[PDB]
Amino acid sequence: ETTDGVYRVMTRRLLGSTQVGVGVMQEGVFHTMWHVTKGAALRSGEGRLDPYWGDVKQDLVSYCGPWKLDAAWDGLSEVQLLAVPPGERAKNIQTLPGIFKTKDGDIGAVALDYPAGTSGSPILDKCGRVIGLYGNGVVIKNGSYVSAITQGKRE
Amino acid sequence: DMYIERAGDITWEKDAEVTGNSPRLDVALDESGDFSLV
Ligand SMILES: N=C(N)N[C@H]1CCCCNC(=O)[C@H](CCCCN)NC(=O)[C@H](CCCCN)NC(=O)Cc2ccc(cc2)CNC(=O)CCCNC1=O
Repeated sequence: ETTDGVYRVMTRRLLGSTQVGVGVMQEGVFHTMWHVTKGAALRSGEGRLDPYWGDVKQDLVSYCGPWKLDAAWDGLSEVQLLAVPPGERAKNIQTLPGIFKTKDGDIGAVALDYPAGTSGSPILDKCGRVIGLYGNGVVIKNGSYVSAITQGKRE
Repeated sequence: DMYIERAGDITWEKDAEVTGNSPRLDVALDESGDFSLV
């Protein structure tokens, strides 16, 4: 299956079948976060997806081709996390991003807490475009999680 | 061996629940891809 959409990343190296993360299929390329697969090969039914591009610092990796997702937080609008938690159905959560302010510029960030196996879930803008992936962030004073809206560079 | 299985379309949900705040944090990104608060 290479149909566009959101996919679970599953392993059987552990007890039962474990969801280690999430990814986005678009234009025949599978996109997820580096820490989900660590650049490892993936299986899709009878076929095999091998890595094409990856960067630990960005924490992203692409399969079967180059990074295809190039939309970005418009700055102003609220967004939606299409969360795919392990063993639970895909669910849209609407939120207004906060901001990670770095020495290299500002990145949107979403203050939503989901299990680790939700890493790779797409964040979308109102027009349905994926503006980044969830699951790389910080834990702040209160102890809850804030994830960067992590996006790659197209072409 | 990891495998993938489809979980849905990529679509905006008009009837989505809305939660989460919008914090502004000053963070550093290290060479290992990890964010840290400053
Ligand atoms: N609520 C959370 N904190 N996490 C969520 C899942 C976060 C989203 C998934 N994405 C990651 O797991 C990435 C994977 C590394 C990316 C590679 N670069 N990790 C991170 O973004 C940050 C980065 C650290 C920055 C500080 N230098 N690491 C942590 O938060 C570790 C952690 C500290 C404390 C806890 C659980 C995990 C306490 N448990 C809970 O509260 C509930 C238990 C279940 N829910 C969770 O586990």
